[PDB]
Amino acid sequence: PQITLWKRPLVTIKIGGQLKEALLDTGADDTVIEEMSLPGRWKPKMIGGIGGFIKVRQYDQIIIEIAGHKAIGTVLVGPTPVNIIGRNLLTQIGATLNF
Amino acid sequence: PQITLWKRPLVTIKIGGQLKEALLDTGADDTVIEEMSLPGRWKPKMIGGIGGFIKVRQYDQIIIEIAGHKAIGTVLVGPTPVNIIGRNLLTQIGATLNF
Ligand SMILES: COc1ccc(S(=O)(=O)N(CC(C)C)C[C@@H](O)[C@H](Cc2ccccc2)NC(=O)O[C@H]2C[C@H]3OC(=O)N(c4ccccc4)[C@H]3C2)cc1
Ligand SMILES: [Cl-]
Ligand SMILES: [Cl-]
Ligand SMILES: [Cl-]
Ligand SMILES: [Cl-]
Ligand code: NA
Ligand code: NA
Repeated sequence: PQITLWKRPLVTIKIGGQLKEALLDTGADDTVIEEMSLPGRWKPKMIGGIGGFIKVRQYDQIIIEIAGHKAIGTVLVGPTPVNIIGRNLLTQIGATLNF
Repeated sequence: PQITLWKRPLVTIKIGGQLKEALLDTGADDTVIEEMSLPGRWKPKMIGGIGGFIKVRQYDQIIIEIAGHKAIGTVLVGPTPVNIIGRNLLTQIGATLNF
């Protein structure tokens, strides 16, 4: 689809067998999801932006479905205020900015 | 242009006769830029980022050129790590997200 930006670009994702709402976020290098369980190995990481840093768990090789498009990549899990799909997964669904 | 997301979507902006680098950010409701001098009155605003909330200064009706596209709108000024062009000005320049 072509998404205009009058409203937040929210989509439905499937991750870890669960459906969630997430924001397509071109300004995020990384995908960050609210607290949830994922299978497999993780490591701790600190990420920062406006307001400072949070501690997250880094899960690698996680399959996700984003508005019906499958991808795989790293997912950071922790106390983010909103689920964000960052560039690491937006590339995999072929997302571009057009003007 | 069509901008892929393999790299950060950085562009040059011009505000108060000064060139700056900024991110085209579909996850930002509003435009937020690093401390600088702007004309006119400002109003208080609280914005929430990945690590919590910060206070910024809201300046309305500011002239800003974004990747060569003229916009006139709201600019938030405060302690952001990176200059961010948010949806308020992405809509003005006719940007869409496409996949
Ligand atoms: C109301 O208007 C606004 C309210 C909030 C914002 S926001 O907090 O910037 N944010 C609102 C979303 C959080 C929901 C827009 C969002 O795209 C920001 C934009 C941004 C902010 C600060 C530093 C870098 C990039 N991305 C962002 O938080 O990504 C986090 C996930 C990582 O991906 C990065 O690219 N990060 C990074 C951090 C530091 C330096 C370089 C990269 C890490 C942080 C902007 C506008
Ligand atoms: Cl909205
Ligand atoms: Cl990845
Ligand atoms: Cl591509
Ligand atoms: Cl505006
Ligand atoms: Na893994
Ligand atoms: Na003004």
